[PDB]
Formats: sequence, C-alpha cells, structure tokens
Amino acid sequence: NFGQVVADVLCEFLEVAVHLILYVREVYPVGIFQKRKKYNVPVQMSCHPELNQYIQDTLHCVKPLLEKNDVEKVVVVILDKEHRPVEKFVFEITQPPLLLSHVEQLLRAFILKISVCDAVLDHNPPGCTFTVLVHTREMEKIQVIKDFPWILADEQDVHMHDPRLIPLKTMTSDILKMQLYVEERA
Amino acid sequence: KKIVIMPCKCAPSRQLVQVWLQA
Repeated sequence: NFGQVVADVLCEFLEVAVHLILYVREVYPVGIFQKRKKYNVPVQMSCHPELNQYIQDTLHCVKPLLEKNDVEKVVVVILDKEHRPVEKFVFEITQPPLLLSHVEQLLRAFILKISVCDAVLDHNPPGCTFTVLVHTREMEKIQVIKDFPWILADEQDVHMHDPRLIPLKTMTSDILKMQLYVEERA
Repeated sequence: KKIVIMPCKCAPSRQLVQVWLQA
C-alpha cells in the first residue's frame, strides 16, 4: 500500500540528518557547510563533493534494506583520530505490519532536535571523521554498481565501553516507530 | 542471523577536506 514512499521519505531524511549531525558535532570544519531549507527549517549541508558522494553512496545502499523493512538501526558513528568511537547517533527504526503532513512534522521534529543537541552533549575531541553502521540480517548489487562495498563492522565499533545515553526524539505513528538517541563514552 | 555492517571505504578525512577548504 505505502512502503516505497515511506522508504523514499525516510532515506532522504537520513541524508539530511547525517549532514546536520556532522555540522553540529563539528566533524568537518563549519566552512564546508552552506545553509539550506529542508522540512521548512534551517539546516546545514556539506558542499564538499567527495563527502557528499560518500553520504549519498552509503544511503543509496541503505535504501533497498529500508524498502523491504530490513533496517533495525542506522547509526552515524563519530570516530577520533585513532579510529575509536567517541559518539554515536543511533536512529532505531521499526516498521511494524500492520492494520503525510504528519510524517513531515514528525521528521522535522528530529531535525530540530539535532540542531540544538549541542545543548545536551559533551563537546568532542579534536581531529574526527565518521562512519555509518547498519544493523540488519543475512543490496549486493548496488554495492557492485557504486564501487562502494560493505563489510562486517569491527567489534571495537559495535561495542562502546560503558556508554552514556542521551535520547533526543521519538515518533510513534502507525506506519513508523523511530527513536533517535546518542551514545557518549565517559 | 543479526549482523552489523559498515561501508568498507572511510569518509574523507578532516585534513583532506580542510585542504579543499583552503585551496
């Protein structure tokens, strides 16, 4: 009935979210970001071509997992210079089966919470990149186009030793239950 | 069986982007 359209909407949201998460957590210098209107609020999006392509490729590979409801979580993992996870924005996604301004509005909520989440988060070390983790089951065809293969996440990235938990937002509609929450280390 | 996966490539480094931003 709906389904494709949910994934479409969801995938685009995650794109916009990942950019904004990189801007507010200062993973790349603020100078690469330009202001864009998105869900009718001010957001920040990278102008750096290769970064933009990295993000697009990641999410275009996630899309088929979303499209047939195989994504348990999409985690933006922030990593320090030594490639150790300092911070994780976990988007945890369910699409239960079963029984449009409302979706925009509930997505806008997550965007807004990200914008101001600097007010509730311990500011990160210098020298940071990120990666994306996707919790799923056992896309091997968009990996092969793209030249953007995926590989099992290392145990150092999945486990965070004794993490602090900072929820930002929850939505619970009929179509979609999503909780966004951060994990920090001590 | 439940699995976590990641992109094999790393995102652009902060340094590489900084240089892009300079030049």
